[PDB]
Amino acid sequence: KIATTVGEARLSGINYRHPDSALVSYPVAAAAPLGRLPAGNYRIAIVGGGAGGIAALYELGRLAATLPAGSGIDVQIYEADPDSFLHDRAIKVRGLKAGRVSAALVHNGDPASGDTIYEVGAMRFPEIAGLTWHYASAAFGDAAPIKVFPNPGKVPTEFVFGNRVDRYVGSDPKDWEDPDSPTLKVLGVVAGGLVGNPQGENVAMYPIANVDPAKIAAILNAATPPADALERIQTKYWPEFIAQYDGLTLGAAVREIVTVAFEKGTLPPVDGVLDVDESISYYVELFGRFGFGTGGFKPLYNISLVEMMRLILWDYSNEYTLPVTENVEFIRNLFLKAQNVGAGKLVVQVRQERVANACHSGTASARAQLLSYDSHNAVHSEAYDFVILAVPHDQLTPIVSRSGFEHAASQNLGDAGLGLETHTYNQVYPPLLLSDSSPAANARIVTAIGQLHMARSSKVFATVKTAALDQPWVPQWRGEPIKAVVSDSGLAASYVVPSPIVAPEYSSLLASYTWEDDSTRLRHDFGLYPQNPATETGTADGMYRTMVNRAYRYVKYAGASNAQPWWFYQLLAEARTADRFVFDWTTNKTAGGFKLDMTGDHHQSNLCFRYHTHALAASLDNRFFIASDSYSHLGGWLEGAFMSALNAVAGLIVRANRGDVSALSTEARPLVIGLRPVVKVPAA
Amino acid sequence: KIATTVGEARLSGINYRHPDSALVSYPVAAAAPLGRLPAGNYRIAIVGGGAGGIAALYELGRLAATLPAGSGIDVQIYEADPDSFLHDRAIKVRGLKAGRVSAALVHNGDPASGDTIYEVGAMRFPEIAGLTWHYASAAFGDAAPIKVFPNPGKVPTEFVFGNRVDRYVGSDPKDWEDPDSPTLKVLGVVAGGLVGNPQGENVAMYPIANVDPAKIAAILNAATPPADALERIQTKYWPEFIAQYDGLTLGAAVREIVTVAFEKGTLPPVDGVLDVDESISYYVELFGRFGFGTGGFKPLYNISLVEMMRLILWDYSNEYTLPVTENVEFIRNLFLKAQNVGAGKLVVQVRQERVANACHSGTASARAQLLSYDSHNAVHSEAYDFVILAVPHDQLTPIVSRSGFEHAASQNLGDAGLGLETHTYNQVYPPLLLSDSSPAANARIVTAIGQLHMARSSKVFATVKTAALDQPWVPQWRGEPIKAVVSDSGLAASYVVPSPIVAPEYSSLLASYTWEDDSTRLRHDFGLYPQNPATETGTADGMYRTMVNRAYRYVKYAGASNAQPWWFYQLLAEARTADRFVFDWTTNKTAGGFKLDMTGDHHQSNLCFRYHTHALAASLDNRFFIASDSYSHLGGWLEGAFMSALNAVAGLIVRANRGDVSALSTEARPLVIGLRPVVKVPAA
Ligand SMILES: Cc1cc2nc3c(=O)[nH]c(=O)nc-3n(C[C@H](O)[C@H](O)[C@H](O)COP(=O)(O)OP(=O)(O)OC[C@H]3O[C@@H](n4cnc5c(N)ncnc54)[C@H](O)[C@@H]3O)c2cc1C
Ligand SMILES: Cc1cc2nc3c(=O)[nH]c(=O)nc-3n(C[C@H](O)[C@H](O)[C@H](O)COP(=O)(O)OP(=O)(O)OC[C@H]3O[C@@H](n4cnc5c(N)ncnc54)[C@H](O)[C@@H]3O)c2cc1C
Ligand code: MET
Ligand code: MET
Repeated sequence: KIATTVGEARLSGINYRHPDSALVSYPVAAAAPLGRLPAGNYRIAIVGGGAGGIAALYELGRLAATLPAGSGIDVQIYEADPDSFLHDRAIKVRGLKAGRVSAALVHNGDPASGDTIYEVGAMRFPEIAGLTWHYASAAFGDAAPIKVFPNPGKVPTEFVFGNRVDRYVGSDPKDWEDPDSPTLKVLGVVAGGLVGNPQGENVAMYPIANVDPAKIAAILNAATPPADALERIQTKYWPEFIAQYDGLTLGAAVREIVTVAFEKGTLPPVDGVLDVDESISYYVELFGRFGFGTGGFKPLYNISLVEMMRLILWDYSNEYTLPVTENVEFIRNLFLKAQNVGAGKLVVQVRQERVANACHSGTASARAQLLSYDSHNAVHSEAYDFVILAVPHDQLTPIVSRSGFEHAASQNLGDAGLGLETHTYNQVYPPLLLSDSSPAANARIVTAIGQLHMARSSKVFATVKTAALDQPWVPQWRGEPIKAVVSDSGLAASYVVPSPIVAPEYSSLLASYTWEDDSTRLRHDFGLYPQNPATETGTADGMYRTMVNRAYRYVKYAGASNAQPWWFYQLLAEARTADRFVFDWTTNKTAGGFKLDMTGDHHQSNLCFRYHTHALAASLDNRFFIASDSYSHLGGWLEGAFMSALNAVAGLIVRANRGDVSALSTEARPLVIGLRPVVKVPAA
Repeated sequence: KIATTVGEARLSGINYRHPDSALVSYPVAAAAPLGRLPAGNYRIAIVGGGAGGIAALYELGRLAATLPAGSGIDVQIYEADPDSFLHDRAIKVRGLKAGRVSAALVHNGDPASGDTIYEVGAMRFPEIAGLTWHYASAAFGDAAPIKVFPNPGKVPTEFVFGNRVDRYVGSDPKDWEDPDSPTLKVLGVVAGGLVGNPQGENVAMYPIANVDPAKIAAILNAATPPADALERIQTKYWPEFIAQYDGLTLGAAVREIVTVAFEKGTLPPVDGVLDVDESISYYVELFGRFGFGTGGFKPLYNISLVEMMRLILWDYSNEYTLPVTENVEFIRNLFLKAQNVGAGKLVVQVRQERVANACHSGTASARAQLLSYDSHNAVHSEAYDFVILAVPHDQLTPIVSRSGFEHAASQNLGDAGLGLETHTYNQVYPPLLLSDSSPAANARIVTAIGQLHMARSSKVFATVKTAALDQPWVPQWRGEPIKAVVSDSGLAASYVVPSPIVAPEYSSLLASYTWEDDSTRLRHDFGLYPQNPATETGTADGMYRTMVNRAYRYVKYAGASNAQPWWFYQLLAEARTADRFVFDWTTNKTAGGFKLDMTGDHHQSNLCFRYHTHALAASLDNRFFIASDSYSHLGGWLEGAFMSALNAVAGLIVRANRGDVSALSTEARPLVIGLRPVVKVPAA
């Protein structure tokens, strides 16, 4: 039941509604332009040219094409990253980034004839990521081919935790080297306890609406559900799940599930010899390293159960590639499509400038101010009708948090501590303006943004001949070499990905893709930050040798007399010397890879997700919207950035229409009215 | 009531027992040598010359002095840090480190006449840290003066969160600028809920033995508790607390407490406009930035409630300085005292070598093997009777996890991925040998160690004239300048500490002391890792300007209508150009600052804490002990390192006596027998 084209994936997920936005299918809302604007010549800024900002630009283009003769939209897009595709009309990165969609091209002097691509950020896309595939269809067409991402379990995989080794494909014991594996048994216990059954008895530990999550996922994905059922999920049942479980970590939930299974006898004592608590702990940690289909979630054990449950409902692990050589092409293509679809009514200019501050000021028609610095640190100020702040939360904080929380007669804004020039604004209000009369409302949005959790992440890459997989010491599953390795060696998750520039001579050896503490533990060895090599011609050889050295472990396989050094050490050492690489998102200006919510974080992230509803408060007249995966319930997915972009543009339309929701299309209106408003007073 | 000398502190905490070791006061155990050894000439290694390793050395010296004529102990102490005090027998660090006890001396060319000291690691010591003050008396005498550490609230303090500003000293509202402050109300709610009352009614939300923690704290600190009370805590009531609450984060607990208080009306809606969950979240986040006496615990919100409760029971925030110019002096003095107390029966040699591997091997008497590399990267192998591994968990992992989990005929150990020379060992068993028959048992200890959580931390320092505090632009409160700033600016916690080289002309401006995500958010700006400057003659000016710039915020105060840039911006910018500094523990080889347990981590950390009980199994030939704050229930405190060292030496005594617990002193026996054993052996 594997999808083979963009269109097949698109249609698969077209219906799916996430539990915090259960009254709308975002793909359906995005099918037609989101609404209508009054006649005018608008001046809009988008800060950030990543997935969020470019999707927002695309939707603005669609709106622009609907405007009457004499009307139009001008967009200034600010993009600070010198490597952005926006500024481009051995390891090469220049022109190959669109924020956290980021490719590194490995070549030997001629970039048009490369060896492989490292996908440094986004790489694998859920089947039911309906908005993702909607935009992929706009970019590439429905007919374009897609492939199954080679996740652990999708290709032959070796798993190592402590003394346990497994070699497997999927979850059918017939496809496991050891069909009696305790790993496969604990997977069944934890999946049963978290997901349960779509039919029959409820067996999950943490019900939603008194039933297993699998049953709720089928309603959220229904090709037609009760409207009433969706409303009750939105307003009652998902909120009640949050109230109960937002304070429970994933790690705690796994331990509860394993404890009950152990007490029932479904899981036996480990070795026959560990005591009760040691056995439970062993299983918790074993599952921790194994995961849900994308490698161990041990490093993610501090996320709320609520956050994990979003991913469960979404069947997140069932993922595909894009029909591209480099994922940045998706975003580049959407940028071009935006301009095409505006039909001449959208004009776009790119600024290679870092925004330092946003505010509302003055008494002119355009009051939405941006203060920015160019690549030689010259200051620039511009006023706009509307602004979309399409940057993740730690990048947004300095822009929105340094102006205070209420009216100020005058402020000299900018990066004065850097020695840079400031600019005087008069009659100043915060950019994220939730009240004329509460500094606390203005402070709540800013403080929430600034305390969202950016998960840490890093990727270590090298280039290897694909034929290295045919060495006699590389294990096989039914004649196919092992191509994914999930391990407690410190590397966490490793992938031998065939080059997309093509059977390819080379593969991208994703030696280590780490999250959270797994990333922290490596970071001292990266050498140069955020990228080693920092130059096009260097190689991160010393760093990479420390990764090879982590793999230099004696591994015992069942039936063998003695342990020998792990074969995967030999595989890593087969990578060529040149083009060894690490990128540390943690030491990038993003301050990490992507948002993941901790216990208690729902209320912070959800405030951000609902922020665009400020447009309902007509007199407030707030001109700023936010658009990033940080302002979604899908941090770490293009789907989240795209949802947030859709929210931002929907809100912008309502604000341009002075609070009138009838300006949104029928299908888009629930983007605004299906959420609890962020402004209680005034109503609207 | 305030302790004024080492002896007064020592005596204050002499009886205190931690809840995971409730049967024993470690200082009482340590009052005499821990036990006796058979006659012999012992060859022992200590890996690591930090607080754990040196306290272990001291206790081995105490033991050595008791040996008869012709007997003795030889210790090889391995210390890889080139800046260790052990290898020394503008910003200078050479010779000023004892692991995470780490000083930076600021001077102008003559290091004998410095300006100030930056305490880069340990700096503030709880009054009831009884073992810390026990060793401080060994090093300095009881008469040595100590000072109250200038924590937020101990000195005039400014607190900033969102739109909220407070200026205060203490918890008496008479000395808050706003006695009606919401910050003081939430603090009182969160204290009632977590700590409760030492007398009368129980009001706390999370009881221990059905009573408030404050009541249990008193029992744990009592010279003579009631009969059976400590046993019941140890075996019943504290285990039951863990079973209930080890799956609950601190942040979740705070929100539960706040929710109940908001529903009761103790905490009002924040604005005329914040809804229920918004007001609740505001108070949770307000308290999160304020803290318990040492700055905001928001970054620590993912710790288990169990871990916070340990700190509550210990009154952890009531802290002092040591009687030194640099805290490294404490560890240096202890090292010299170890040699003195050995009475010529302890011989110590220091090796400037990095240990790469430990194992048991061969057939000779001394079977505990260490493989190391010197400063020329030449390999060394040495065999010992016993080894104490006195390094934190991420540094221990490569040493103990790469030899598998059962017998191997031979292994070529070492850092082969680095291209370094290996050494062949024959008849090899893992170093952390919990079982002769169960790889899973051996895997549980290794995998536990490798998955402990090392909290991230960083410190930004500069040098400022103390007289800067007397400028009209620095606020005064209750007769003194503000000297502590706790803020949501990104800096987290800031201190203006008078120089200890002396009123002093200079102060150490600890501009930012961050934990966890607060540290992550800054890390991209550090420039050089782990230390900027990397040289003695440089200054981290560019880095520091990014911190000054985070302080360039317009702050509205009650006392002035026109908000201005935060005064603290001016103070930070008053620091001199030279000697600006950051140290990032996260990018140090420790991979962070210190252990803090997440939900579920009790089972891992407590396994480590109990590991030395392997000595009870006489048939098990395990020569290795561990000694670090990572293997304690006080990660982030010298007390934890010292407790773990006491455990290690107690276990070593029992192992050297082939399982005979009677070889421990009466007072030290419970260090082994008061814990659940990690190996099953017969009763009594
Ligand atoms: C390691 C990693 C793995 C991932 N895995 C997947 C995956 O497999 N599948 C998936 O769907 N998603 C994945 N993601 C998530 C995906 O990459 C993001 O959700 C998405 O790219 C974020 O888009 P955004 O617009 O929110 O932010 P960003 O991509 O961060 O874009 C923001 C843009 O704003 C610019 N900018 C920032 N601050 C300023 C400023 N002050 N002035 C001007 N310009 C500024 C930046 O330079 C950047 O181009 C992954 C990401 C990472 C890092
Ligand atoms: C930012 C920070 C703040 C802190 N605040 C306080 C505080 O105010 N009060 C308090 O009581 N405590 C505090 N602590 C905690 C205190 O510093 C530690 O508990 C204690 O110093 C840890 O001692 P240790 O022996 O466990 O480990 P370490 O200090 O880490 O010492 C281990 C030693 O082993 C060496 N080593 C490591 N690996 C090898 C190897 N392979 N071969 C050879 N040598 C090796 C290291 O170089 C090091 O010298 C703080 C620590 C930090 C970092
Ligand atoms: C949020 S899940 C982790 C990040 C990313 N979506 C991945 O699959 O790697
Ligand atoms: C564990 S609490 C945090 C580290 C250290 N004890 C401090 O007081 O800063």
